[PDB]
Amino acid sequence: HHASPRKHTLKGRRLVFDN
Amino acid sequence: SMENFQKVEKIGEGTYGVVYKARNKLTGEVVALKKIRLDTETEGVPSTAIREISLLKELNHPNIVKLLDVIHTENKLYLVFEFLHQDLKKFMDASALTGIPLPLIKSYLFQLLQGLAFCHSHRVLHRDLKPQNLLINTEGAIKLADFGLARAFGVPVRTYTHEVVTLWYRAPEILLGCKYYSTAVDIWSLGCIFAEMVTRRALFPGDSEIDQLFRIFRTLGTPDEVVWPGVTSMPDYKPSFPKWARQDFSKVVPPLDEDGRSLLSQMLHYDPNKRISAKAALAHPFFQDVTKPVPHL
Amino acid sequence: VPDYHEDIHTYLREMEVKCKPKVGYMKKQPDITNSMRAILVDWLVEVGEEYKLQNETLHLAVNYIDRFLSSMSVLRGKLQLVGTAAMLLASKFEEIYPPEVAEFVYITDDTYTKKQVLRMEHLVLKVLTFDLAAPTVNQFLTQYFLHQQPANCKVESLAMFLGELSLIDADPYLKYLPSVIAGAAFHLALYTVTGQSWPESLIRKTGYTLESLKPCLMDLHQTYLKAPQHAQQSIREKYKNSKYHGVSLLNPPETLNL
Ligand SMILES: Nc1ncnc2c1ncn2[C@@H]1O[C@H](COP(=O)(O)OP(=O)(O)OP(=O)(O)O)[C@@H](O)[C@H]1O
Ligand SMILES: [Mg+2]
Repeated sequence: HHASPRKHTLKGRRLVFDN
Repeated sequence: SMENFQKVEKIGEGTYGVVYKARNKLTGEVVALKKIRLDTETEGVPSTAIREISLLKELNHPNIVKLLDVIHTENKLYLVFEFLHQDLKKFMDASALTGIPLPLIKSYLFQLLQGLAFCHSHRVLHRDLKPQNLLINTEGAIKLADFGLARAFGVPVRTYTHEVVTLWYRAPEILLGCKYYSTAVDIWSLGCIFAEMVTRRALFPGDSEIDQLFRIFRTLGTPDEVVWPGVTSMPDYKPSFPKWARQDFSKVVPPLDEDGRSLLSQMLHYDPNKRISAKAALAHPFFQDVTKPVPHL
Repeated sequence: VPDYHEDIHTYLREMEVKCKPKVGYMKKQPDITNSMRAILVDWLVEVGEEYKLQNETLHLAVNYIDRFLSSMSVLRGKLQLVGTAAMLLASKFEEIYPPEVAEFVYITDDTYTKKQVLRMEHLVLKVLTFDLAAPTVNQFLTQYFLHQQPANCKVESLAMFLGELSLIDADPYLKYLPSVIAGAAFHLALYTVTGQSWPESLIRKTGYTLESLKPCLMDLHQTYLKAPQHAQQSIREKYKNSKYHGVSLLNPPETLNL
C-alpha cells in the first residue's frame, strides 16, 4: 500500500608502474 | 552450492527477485532465501545488496533478522535469513477482528526499541521501518528486517539520500527537506507503528507528500518556531501552510493509557533533537510490567 | 545530540582493530611495492576530484585495497583493477549518487573491460567477506572536530589534508590505527593554525594523550614538512582550492614544542 523509496576534465589513464 | 536448500513455497516478492521459504536438507533448518538477479551489462552488485549485507553482518541481536549465509555465485547472489512465521502487517490484518492485546503490543514495542537501539549504537540508520518489514515468530519474538534501505552514518551526520522511508512512516524533517536527518527518523517510524498496533490502521495515511504533512499538522498541530526552532526556515517549509491548533494528545490514539500517551508523544515530538531516543525509551514507565506473551496464529 | 556519540566511538574503536590490514603485507608481495601503492592512491585522489566523491569514499577504498593485498598476491598489471573495483565498491557504499561502471572503465584508459571490473568487484567482495563498514581516519576526525574551541574550518580542512597524506605512505602509517592517525592529524592542525593543543575533552573521550600520540605525530610532522617534495602531489593540489581553504599552502611549524 505504497512502495519503499528506491534509488571530463580528468582524462583516463593506464597507470605506469616502472620501478 | 544451492543443492542443500529445498524450496518449499513463495513468501513475499522482494523487488530484486522473489523471496522463498526453504529447508536445509541436511540439518532440517528452515530458512528464507532472497534472490538477487545480477544479469549482464548491468551496474554490478547492487548497492542496496552491498549495504544490507555488510551492516547486517555487524548487527547480531535477538531483535534483528539474522543473516546466515551469502551464497556468492557469479550468476546470482542468494541471501539466507532465519525464517519467521509472518511479518507484522499480515499479523495485524488477521487480527483486525478482535485486536491485539496490550501486553503483546507493549512486548512488541519493547523488543523493537531494543533492536533499534542496537542499530543506532552501531552507527546504522534503518530508514524503512514499517509493519511489513517487522517479522514475528511462534514464540512472541519480534525483529527488524529489510535493511535494503539502511545506511551507516557518521558523527555528526552528512547529507544523506532524501528519498528515504515509506511515505506513511516518514518523519516531518524529511518531508520538509532538511539538510540533515538522523536516528530520530527511525523513532518517528516506530511511533506511527506503535499507534498502528493499537488501532490496527495507519496513523498518517497520506497519498502525496503535501497531504502527509497536513495530516500530521491536524493530528499534532502545525509546528512553529517555539515548538521547533528553525522550522520556518527549512527548505520546503512554506509560509502558506495552514496553522492548525494542536489537539489534545489523548485524542491521537484514544485507547492509550497515561504511560502510553506519554511515550508516544515523546516519539512523535516535532524537534528531532528532543525526540526520545530508543535508548532512553527503554526506561519509560510504560514498560514497568512488560512480559513476553505468545501471539495466537 | 551526544545521545549515541560515545556508543559509536566505542564500537568504532572496537571495529577499527578488526578492520586492520597486516603491518607488513608488502613484504610478501612478489611483484608490487609501497612506491607503486603510493602511485595508485594518488591517482584515486584524482578520481575522487573528477567525480566530487566524499573524502570518506577515498579512505574506504584504500582500506579495501590494503585488506585485499594482505591476503591476495597481485601482479602490478592488475593493481589498477583492484584499485578501481575498490573505488567502485566504496562509491556504492558511501555515496548518494555513485558513478556508473562505464565511468570506472573510462578513467583507466580502457586498460580493463567492464567484465574485468565487475568480476574483480566479486573477488574483492569475497575476500573482504562483505565487511565494508570499516572505520576510517575521516570518521574519527569528524568526531574530534566537535571538540574545537571554537569551530575553525582551517583547522578541519588542514586535519583532513594531513589525514589524507597518510594514505599515501604505507610505510609508516600502516602501523597506526585510524583513530591514532586522526589524533595526531587533528592536534597538528590545531597547532599549525591556532597554536593550540590536543584538548582535555578528547583525552577524556579517547584515552589518548599528547604522549601516546607522540610516535605518530612526529612521523606525520616529517611527512608534513616534506610534503612539498613528495613524488605524489595530488593531495597538495586538492587542498589548494577554496573548497579546502588553501590549507596545503599554510606554513607548517618547524617544531612542535613537545
Ligand atoms: N526471514 C524471513 N522470514 C519470513 N518472511 C520473510 C523473511 N524475509 C522476508 N520475508 C517476507 O518477504 C517480504 C519482503 O521481504 P524484504 O522486505 O526483504 O524485500 P524488499 O524487496 O526489501 O521489500 P518488499 O518485498 O516489501 O518490497 C516481507 O514483507 C516478509 O513478508
Ligand atoms: Mg520492505
